Amino acid sequence: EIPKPVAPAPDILRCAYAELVVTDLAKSRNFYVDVLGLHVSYEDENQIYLRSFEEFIHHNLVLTKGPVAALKAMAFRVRTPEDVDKAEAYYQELGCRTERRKDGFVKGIGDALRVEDPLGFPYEFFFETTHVERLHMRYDLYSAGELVRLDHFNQVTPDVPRGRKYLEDLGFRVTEDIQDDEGTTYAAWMHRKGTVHDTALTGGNGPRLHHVAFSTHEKHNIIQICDKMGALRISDRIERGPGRHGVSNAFYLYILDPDNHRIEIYTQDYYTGDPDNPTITWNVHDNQRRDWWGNPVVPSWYTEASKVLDLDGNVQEIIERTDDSELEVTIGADGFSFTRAGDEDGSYHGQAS
Amino acid sequence: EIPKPVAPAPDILRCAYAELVVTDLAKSRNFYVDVLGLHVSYEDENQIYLRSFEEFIHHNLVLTKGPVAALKAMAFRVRTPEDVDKAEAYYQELGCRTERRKDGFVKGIGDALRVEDPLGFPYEFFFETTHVERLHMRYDLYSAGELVRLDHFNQVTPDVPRGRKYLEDLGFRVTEDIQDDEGTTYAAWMHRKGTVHDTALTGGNGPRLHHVAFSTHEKHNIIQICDKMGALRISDRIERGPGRHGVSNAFYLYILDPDNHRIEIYTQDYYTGDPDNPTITWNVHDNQRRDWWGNPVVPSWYTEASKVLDLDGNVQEIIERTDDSELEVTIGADGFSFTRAGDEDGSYHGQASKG
Amino acid sequence: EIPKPVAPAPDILRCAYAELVVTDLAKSRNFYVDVLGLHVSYEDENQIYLRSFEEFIHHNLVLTKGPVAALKAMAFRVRTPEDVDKAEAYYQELGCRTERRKDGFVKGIGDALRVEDPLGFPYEFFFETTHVERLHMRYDLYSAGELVRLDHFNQVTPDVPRGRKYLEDLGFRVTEDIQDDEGTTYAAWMHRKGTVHDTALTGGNGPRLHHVAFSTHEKHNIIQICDKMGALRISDRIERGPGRHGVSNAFYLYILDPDNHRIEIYTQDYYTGDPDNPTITWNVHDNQRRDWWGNPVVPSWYTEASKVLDLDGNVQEIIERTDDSELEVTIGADGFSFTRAGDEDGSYHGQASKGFKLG
Amino acid sequence: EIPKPVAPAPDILRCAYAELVVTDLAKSRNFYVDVLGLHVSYEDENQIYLRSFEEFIHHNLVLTKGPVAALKAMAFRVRTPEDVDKAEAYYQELGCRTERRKDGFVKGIGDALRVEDPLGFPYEFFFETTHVERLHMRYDLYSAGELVRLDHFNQVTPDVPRGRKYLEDLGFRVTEDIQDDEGTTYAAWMHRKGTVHDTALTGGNGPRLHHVAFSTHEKHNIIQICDKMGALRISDRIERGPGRHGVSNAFYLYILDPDNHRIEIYTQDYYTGDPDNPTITWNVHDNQRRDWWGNPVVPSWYTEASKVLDLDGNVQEIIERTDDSELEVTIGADGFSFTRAGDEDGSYHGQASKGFKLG
Ligand SMILES: [Ca+2]
Ligand SMILES: [Cl-]
Ligand SMILES: [Cl-]
Ligand SMILES: [Cl-]
Ligand SMILES: [Cl-]
Ligand SMILES: [Co+2]
Ligand SMILES: [Co+2]
Ligand SMILES: [Co+2]
Ligand SMILES: [Co+2]
Repeated sequence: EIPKPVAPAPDILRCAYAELVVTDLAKSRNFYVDVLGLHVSYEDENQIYLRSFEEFIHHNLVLTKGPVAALKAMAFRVRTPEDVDKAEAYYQELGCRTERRKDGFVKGIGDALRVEDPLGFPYEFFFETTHVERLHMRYDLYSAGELVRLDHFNQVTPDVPRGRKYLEDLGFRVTEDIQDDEGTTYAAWMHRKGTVHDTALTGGNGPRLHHVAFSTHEKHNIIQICDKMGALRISDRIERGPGRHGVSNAFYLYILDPDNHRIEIYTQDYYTGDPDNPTITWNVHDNQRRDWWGNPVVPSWYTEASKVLDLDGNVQEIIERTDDSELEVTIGADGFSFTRAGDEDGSYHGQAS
Repeated sequence: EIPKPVAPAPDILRCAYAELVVTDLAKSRNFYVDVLGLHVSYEDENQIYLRSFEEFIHHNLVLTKGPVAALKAMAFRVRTPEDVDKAEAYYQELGCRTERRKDGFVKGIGDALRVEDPLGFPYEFFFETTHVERLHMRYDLYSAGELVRLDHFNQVTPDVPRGRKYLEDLGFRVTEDIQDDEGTTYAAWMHRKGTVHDTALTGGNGPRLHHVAFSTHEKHNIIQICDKMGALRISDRIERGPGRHGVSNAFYLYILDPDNHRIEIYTQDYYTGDPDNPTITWNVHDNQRRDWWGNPVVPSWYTEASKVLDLDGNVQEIIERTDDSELEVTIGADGFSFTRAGDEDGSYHGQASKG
Repeated sequence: EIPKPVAPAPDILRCAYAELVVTDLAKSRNFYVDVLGLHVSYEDENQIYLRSFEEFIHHNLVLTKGPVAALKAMAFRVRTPEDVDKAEAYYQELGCRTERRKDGFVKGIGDALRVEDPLGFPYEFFFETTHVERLHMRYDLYSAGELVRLDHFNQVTPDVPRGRKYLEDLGFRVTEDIQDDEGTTYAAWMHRKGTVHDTALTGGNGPRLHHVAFSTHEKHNIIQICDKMGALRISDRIERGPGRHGVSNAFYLYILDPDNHRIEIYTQDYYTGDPDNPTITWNVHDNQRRDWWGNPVVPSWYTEASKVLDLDGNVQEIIERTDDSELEVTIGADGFSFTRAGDEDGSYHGQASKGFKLG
Repeated sequence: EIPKPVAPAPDILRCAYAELVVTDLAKSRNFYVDVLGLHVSYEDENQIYLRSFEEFIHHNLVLTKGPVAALKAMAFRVRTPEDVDKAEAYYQELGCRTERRKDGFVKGIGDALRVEDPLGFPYEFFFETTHVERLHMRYDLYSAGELVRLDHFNQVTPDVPRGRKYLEDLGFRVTEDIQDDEGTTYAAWMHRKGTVHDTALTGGNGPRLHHVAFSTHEKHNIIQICDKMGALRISDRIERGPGRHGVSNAFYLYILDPDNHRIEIYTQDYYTGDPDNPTITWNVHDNQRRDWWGNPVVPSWYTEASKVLDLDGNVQEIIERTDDSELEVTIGADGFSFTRAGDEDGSYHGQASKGFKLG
């Protein structure tokens, strides 16, 4: 019921950066630079611009001081300058509020379009960006926990099929999803760049930003982040993991920044660039779907997420999911999960694993 | 309370092997050989003798068919044949039951002494053992989850200070322990070979065997064991982990064999061979003591453990711990743990960490 | 001098598979299945079809028994069935010999076009392929040296700029290259799928196939391949490495199969999918350009490569390189290389790095 | 030829530290601290005291400014204060020169004995040492290339059996060695702490110090050291490696400090603490004995090593090896090596492996 525009979709290359509003810039800096080791592309007293080890565009993350912590923009790079015009015509046809700035919203981005998308998320589309030193061989700077690329976003929205069709029309291809036999969709993963995803939809009250994910080269780099957080006596900011995912097959960790923005560290998913890439559907009751090793998913992972802003910088009103809750059907009083389909041995009932 | 003998202690080198009684030899073989990739030194219809990738002695694990799953013997190798005579005299002086066989209790071990020790555990001391092909460079056999050495045992016993003193007289050096501010000791780790431990004491009803631990080379080898168990749809046999330990600083995993015998996979602890190796004491309420990342310890890890047999093959009676329970004081209804000492933020009241 | 056709280029997704002719199918099976752990999708007395751990198309490697070991086809998957028609019209405009088979040349591929390309290489274009079980979570099968994807081909050709221009018109984008200060190009890397490359051109007498490359997840997986070859006492089949590449930044190893076909194992290069991805040009005398740690490149790496076949199955005639030789200008008696540009300290004159001369 | 004393040998725990004389303290600091990431326990204008990630004694490496770069002392820790007295009586009975300092030779060491041992090496024995913060869980400091322990020394001496017997009488057990079928020993490895070695003897002119070795946790840590040296454009200081050893089975790398002192990075050898630990003998012509993958050993590895000092601080005179040279018999012009014993295929005659010859 989000209508497909007659205007052609912009050609989206990949997720590129997120602008997060933070309440204490210095404490956010400590987390993203001193703990996590992201690289400074620019900073002043209002903003810090950060990039990953292998990036050549200006930044992957912008931290902006503001009164209420929230996602301000999730940005996708498009293939040509003309694609920003296409994005503008496309969202205007969808009836969405748009704002175009020929010189960008943040430093190091040129001509850019921000929109309040049909799911209430602040999307940005741009092509032009200031190139910086690509640090991919700067092993003199490489951290034991080095974050090497921006991998994806993950959005909480109440109606997953409705959002999925809209992103499919935008050219995103679904690689994996979670469903049940009654026909409810709980989550979907979709891509442009030929990894498992550039964004994903998690069923829940929204719009809220569930997480931003960075990749590492190897699994030991993720381990090191946990080990460092232990040494810094901030292990209470490790929310979930480390683990192996079922969906995506990636090794992963979820941690919480000082404003409780959730960051995923992620590595070693698989190639999805062929247009007939096989789509994998998991049953919501399969206890290996989210953590392959069957470790339980903490309730906060399902219930907590970041606010998102509209184009005026005000928090978007939240719409409550009416479809079945993944939390309730798996770990709630009436929920259940299995290790082996149809086997009570290794099943969990009204209880997590 | 357990007196120090006048007789000299045997010079113990290291933990060497465990004999575990198992109820179904085929299912146990499938776990230890097919799932975990241990190497068969010998087998027949009653027993399977298994060794790790870098071992040269006959075995690190003997699976013996029997009617009740249990630990039958935890064996330590001693430095010389005369040390087996010393062990016998030492345990005689302690008034323990002993049994000595010049040709061994299990295949590939020679002159051996088994004892019912003062804590009710079946200990074996031996020197003589049949050498086998050391597979340490057999990369044609190397598994992505390869188990490379036997590292330690861990014993459940009701009174940790009492056991600790006895193990110290026997020559084990305590490297780390867990205590509280009220005089209670909850666990201790102690060594002969220059790693964090060869055995360890966990406070609880006992004697029971908490686990046997094998090492891997690298952390990714432990991750692969988890990944393989997922692919085999036996992830319900992963009990706890993977994680980083606080105590020992080792990367770890606990899994359960077909008879619920607990196996730890362990890697990358530190050198303890100097005699003034600094001893580390953790507070029982420190939520980074067991898992450094603050992940919760499932109650089964505290409550479940394997039976142990006496020298007649009968199960040892269980004596209940009267000291405070590590489970109850940390994750029970009146339990408590902290992330930072004295900080309410990141503390847990009456429940386990991580929500 | 290869002109840009008026006909549209086919939309190529990625490299997909190679067909290698092998002389002893059993010995080749031992290497690829028993030593390297590739997964069999089909086999019989004549061919063995193999795939990597994360693949869903039918195969990444076909071993075909034949009298003369050679590359028979390097295959690229195209985006749609109609792109096979575009490939056909494109190479016909180029004046190249083509052959179309609606039911494929090898099992598990459908409608396919093979061509003798302007550099003399047998390229295949196809869309249709038989899907197989994607083994990406089959950790019960996973080996300590697991090969997880097909990454690229590497082609030996005498005139690199000529070939580079042709591949650019086909839609490949150059990511890295090696040149000198007086305008000679020694090598170029170029991509479709958003890694450093799907194919690459190495200056030398050609056409010859330099190597086929497979990926691993981690660097330790590459180390294990070496360790296993030592245990199997075939360490003489380790040609070069393991190392860190300069060009591509990937961890690597080169090994030789029973017919001397060269296989590279490769991991952890970077993303190139943005259309203004910065190109990187290295100086040929930079001793960190091929091995970042400065380890010497063995001369066989420069001189030895596989024969390639035409569409009749006959060996393509070799044409000699007339531009300067990378081997000669870096490690030959009149060559040189440097660690730091302009610094005599850490420079090597008339010999390779680390203290060896050429055998 | 070196008699076993009647006096009892001191009980040696392990290698503990080396004192190296360096010519430019700031340049040496840049290598050991900025490049390699060792942790500073103390420094002033004359010395730098350094320790590894998991150490609790004061240091593993003392860098001492002086006019001539050299090993000044290889230090072993003993089990008790009374073992220092035993060391003094033991070496006095061997007829060696000894010097005892109740408050140490270097800061953070207490009562210490230095000796000119029968092979001309400056050994120190001590028990007392200042404990420092053990940084084994300080993951806030941990480097991608972190050196976690001091593992061993390696000594160049002309007569290996002569030195091996003396070290055996001192309590070291030989774990592996290299010999040929004609009675020559080329190298021996020997331990106290239950790893492959605490010291080792390499046949050549001596006394000279071949290297000091530090361990890492994982193989990727050694890879990162290489990668960092590339990024710092000091790849010319990577001498040999990275590799898998045959002898010791450890993953390894050799690098060269500013005064050319050789440092090995090392990981994942095996347990040797049992008294009947099987002793492994490799043949000197086995091309997998030093590098398991068959990579050639550069001539500098055989010919270059650090000077060692006597107790007066003067350089020890070098005695020439008369036994056969490992270089000459393996990679020399009349050399030979094999991949598979008894197989001509994969054998090397008068040259090194993998296409190289002596520079
Ligand atoms: Ca001979
Ligand atoms: Cl998940
Ligand atoms: Cl624990
Ligand atoms: Cl290269
Ligand atoms: Cl060596
Ligand atoms: Co995610
Ligand atoms: Co344990
Ligand atoms: Co290549
Ligand atoms: Co060494």
